[PDB]
Amino acid sequence: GMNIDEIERKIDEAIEKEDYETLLSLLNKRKELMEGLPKDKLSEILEKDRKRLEIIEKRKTALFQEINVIREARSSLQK
Amino acid sequence: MNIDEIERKIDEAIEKEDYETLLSLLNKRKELMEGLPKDKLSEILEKDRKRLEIIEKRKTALFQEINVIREARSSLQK
Repeated sequence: GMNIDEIERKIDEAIEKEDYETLLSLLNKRKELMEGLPKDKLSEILEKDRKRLEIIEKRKTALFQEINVIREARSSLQK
Repeated sequence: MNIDEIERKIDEAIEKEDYETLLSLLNKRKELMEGLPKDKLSEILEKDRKRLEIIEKRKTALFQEINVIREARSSLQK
């Protein structure tokens, strides 16, 4: 099966691609490995996950922004 | 810009998913609507119904992308 280093690499690749469905699948496979890691490896992954969360939150807020521009455009197109 | 150029650019902005330009264009178009012939106005209104269907589908896709992100966020917060 896929090792922790490969999974982590692919997780970052998926985030860069903005492929959130594949990100989910990867996190679900990673879930199995988290308890067996050495303490320092787990710590580093958890810190990186914090940075990964920021990246996807940035995108989330940007998607809401785009939806609000669409709502404004609708005001002229509707009726 | 004349009406036919504004209309063309509206459809180009929708295809490019450039909603700020779309909004900009629609604001520019408002000035011209009152002076149009009846048939031209009828054509534009029917086109707007179809344009709105396109952006509404886009809005649905954005909310679905937001939902995927929420799942990923939950998974990263475990």
